[PDB]
Amino acid sequence: GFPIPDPYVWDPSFRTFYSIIDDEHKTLFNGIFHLAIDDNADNLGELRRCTGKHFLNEQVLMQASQYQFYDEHKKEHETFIHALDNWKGDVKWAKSWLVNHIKTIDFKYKGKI
Amino acid sequence: GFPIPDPYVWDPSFRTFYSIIDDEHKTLFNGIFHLAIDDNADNLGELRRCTGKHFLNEQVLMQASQYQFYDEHKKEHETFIHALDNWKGDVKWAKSWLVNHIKTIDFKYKGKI
Amino acid sequence: GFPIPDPYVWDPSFRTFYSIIDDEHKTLFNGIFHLAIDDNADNLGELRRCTGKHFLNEQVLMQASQYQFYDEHKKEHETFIHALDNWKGDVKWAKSWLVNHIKTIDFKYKGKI
Amino acid sequence: GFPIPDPYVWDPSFRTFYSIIDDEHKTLFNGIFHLAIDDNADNLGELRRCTGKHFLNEQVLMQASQYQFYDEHKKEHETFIHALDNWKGDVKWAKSWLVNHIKTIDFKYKGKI
Amino acid sequence: GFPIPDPYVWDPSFRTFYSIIDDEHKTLFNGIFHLAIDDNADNLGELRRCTGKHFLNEQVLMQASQYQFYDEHKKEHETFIHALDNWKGDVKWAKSWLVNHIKTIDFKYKGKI
Amino acid sequence: GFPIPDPYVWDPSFRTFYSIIDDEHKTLFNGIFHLAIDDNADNLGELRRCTGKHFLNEQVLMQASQYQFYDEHKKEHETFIHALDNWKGDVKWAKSWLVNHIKTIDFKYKGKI
Amino acid sequence: GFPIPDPYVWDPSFRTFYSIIDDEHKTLFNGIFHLAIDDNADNLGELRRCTGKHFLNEQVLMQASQYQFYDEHKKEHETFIHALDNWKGDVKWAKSWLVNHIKTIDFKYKGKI
Amino acid sequence: GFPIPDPYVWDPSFRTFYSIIDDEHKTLFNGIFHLAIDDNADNLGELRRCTGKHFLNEQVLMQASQYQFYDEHKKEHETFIHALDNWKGDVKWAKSWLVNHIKTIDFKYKGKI
Ligand SMILES: [Cl-]
Ligand SMILES: [Cl-]
Ligand SMILES: [Cl-]
Ligand SMILES: [Cl-]
Ligand SMILES: [Cl-]
Ligand SMILES: [Cl-]
Ligand SMILES: [Cl-]
Ligand SMILES: [Cl-]
Repeated sequence: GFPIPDPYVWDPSFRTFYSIIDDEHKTLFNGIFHLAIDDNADNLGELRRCTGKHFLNEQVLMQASQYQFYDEHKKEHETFIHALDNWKGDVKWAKSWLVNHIKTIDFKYKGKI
Repeated sequence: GFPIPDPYVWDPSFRTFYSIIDDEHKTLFNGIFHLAIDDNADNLGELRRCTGKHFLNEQVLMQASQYQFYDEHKKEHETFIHALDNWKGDVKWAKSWLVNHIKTIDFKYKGKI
Repeated sequence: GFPIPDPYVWDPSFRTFYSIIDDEHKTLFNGIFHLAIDDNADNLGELRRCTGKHFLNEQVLMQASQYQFYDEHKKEHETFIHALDNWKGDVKWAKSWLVNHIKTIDFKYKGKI
Repeated sequence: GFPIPDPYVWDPSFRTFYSIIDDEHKTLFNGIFHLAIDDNADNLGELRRCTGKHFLNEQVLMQASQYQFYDEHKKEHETFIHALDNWKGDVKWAKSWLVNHIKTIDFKYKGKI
Repeated sequence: GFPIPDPYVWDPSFRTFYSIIDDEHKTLFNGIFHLAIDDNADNLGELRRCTGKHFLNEQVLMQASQYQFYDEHKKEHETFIHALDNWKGDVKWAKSWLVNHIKTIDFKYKGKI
Repeated sequence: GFPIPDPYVWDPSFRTFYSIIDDEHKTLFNGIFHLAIDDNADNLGELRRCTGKHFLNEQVLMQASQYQFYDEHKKEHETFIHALDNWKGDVKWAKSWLVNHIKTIDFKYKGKI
Repeated sequence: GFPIPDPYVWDPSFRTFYSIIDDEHKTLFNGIFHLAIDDNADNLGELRRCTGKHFLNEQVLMQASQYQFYDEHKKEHETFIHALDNWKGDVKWAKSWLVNHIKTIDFKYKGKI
Repeated sequence: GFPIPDPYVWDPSFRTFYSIIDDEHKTLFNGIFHLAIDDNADNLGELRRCTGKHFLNEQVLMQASQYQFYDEHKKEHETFIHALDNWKGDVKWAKSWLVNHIKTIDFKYKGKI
């Protein structure tokens, strides 16, 4: 139930306070931004790379402090990846998925990892 | 059967002689100290992060030398984490758990990792 | 002479083919994007952090293969940092500086680092 | 101007939001805590090690994003190290130095490294 | 169906644009090159080591971005390692296996890792 | 069937040509050397630490090039660790076990890792 | 005085017994191989990248054990880099320089790093 | 003043309580042990590599906590390296130098790094 940024770009309200994580989030917004303009293989691949890399890195930082809610978080990550690997062109869904994942799921680890 | 420090702060008698481990132990004492003053979600979270991170790191150092009693040690770690993840406000228990874990369990790896 | 993206966001034409670098570049465009909306300390600070980090990381990568034109490149980096640290509110110049630095200066290290 | 903690221990108001930094800061408070009780070589050594390590690590993190006020910060660090290396037993000064260094100098790098 | 280089050495048409991967690929060509001249134990071992190392490293980089087609790729890697470990002297097969693997299988991860 | 050095110390005939491995092997001879003079808990602990660490490190290097005979090698390592963790005082057996392990089992990975 | 490989490719007689180094050397031979066929910017770039990286990595390894003849070695590296950066098309000189650098200069660090 | 071990081998009395350091110290005793038997280039080089690496590594550990007596310690290291690089065969001096360096100079950093 959060606003979908237009243009679809990362903004400080999505800040987790983990500099590296925030920078990775910036890439995810950009990847979706282009996918909305030109929904092709190249743009999907850019997003897919940045997404797989971010999710893995974020998982590693969560594991570094044995984050209590890692298991549920990882399943969320898997659902988005699955959606990108069986891409049906729903850019609006992806836009809202990333917004909600960061503000509701990623925010849960604030001060815990 | 060891005395519970008052104020609850790390002291040299808890020294394992592994500088990094000793520095991480200092954070667990500080975490329980505040939890005892204000037993809220923020302080539990600080203790939780430091505890999850310390246990993981300490486990990595033990596995680096294939510590003989790694398994039983890891089981102790799991018990405290589980207690913190199902916190019922028994600070006195946590205070004694940490003191005893370090002096009886952690001290077992002295010179072995 | 290169067109200035509007909205000011990274796009594939800026690709250096170095995954890490391209992702860091996406963060610089986003930094300038918000600076253009609200020219305040927080927005400049975000850009300043990402810029300082990216330039250093890029320099380290260039140094890793003893990049031939490292010195000239470093001097360019210093100028942007200096501008950011003696900020006068010229967002138009910053937008132009980044676009031209990546496409003429960064592109020069393609296949050399 | 800030209150000197009693007992002299780290607390959440000193939070910089960098987990490694906050954890290292906890070790410095503890180091000074014991110095005040027993002003001896061993207690000074513990603080000296934790202080030398923390300052170096924090400096490296500031350098990682080419922190704008690194030089002034480094000069502050050298002043404290110098006092520790030419110790005259002024624990009251040390207690105040650390409190003020974190809240006025360290707090300056928030969101920039 | 690609041409088998003669002499059997790495050339720019095999470029993946990942510097470290391309440099490891150069060692595989050199390995097969000598096995073709003197199909003995020492040359098989040199190739085996560089192949074992490259496949592992490439696999790590693929996992770094959770490469979508990692499983089928690892199965390919396994097939060649299996061949090298039960070596019967079919140099011509090894020559075409490497050429085809890089150009059809490795090329699939371009821009994805 | 190799000679058992007397004094029990590492010598160049044990060289694998991997500087770090050779250095770790030197610690193993020294550990057994003292265990022969004073077969106590401290000396067994020293050897055990260096042994667990060397075996893990050596296993990591073997895995780095997916060493062909890793499995059988690891089984040998486990046998010596098991003997140290269920120590019955057979110093002569440990002396010959190490000498033979390096010269017949470790030597197998020469040029392959 | 050493024979110049033809085709110009690395061979076991150039082995230093350092896995990483030898693998890097293989890239240098391949780089000069193509330069000899087509003396252009891309081929010189590929060799320049690999040469800069190798020389740096080798220097780091030499420094790791504080190699006694590091200075004389570094000077030789600078001479080759200088040549590549002020390229005049003398592929024959480059072929001979690399062969002789490895067999007379690199071989000097055998067993010392 | 300290007794020179015979056989010249590391023993527990030389313990600094830093695992890595202690293991590296074991390689230095072994290096000198063989030099005393056969004072040749191969034995001097083994010791030299080990000594150079140990000294550098120990210096890196000292610097990590900005060890207070780092300069005086580095000067000692250089003294020994110089002797090894201008070797005149005084094994007796070398045996005494290492023993005294560890027990008087190295011991000074106990609990400080
Ligand atoms: Cl995200
Ligand atoms: Cl603990
Ligand atoms: Cl840039
Ligand atoms: Cl501080
Ligand atoms: Cl390949
Ligand atoms: Cl062994
Ligand atoms: Cl070379
Ligand atoms: Cl020493």
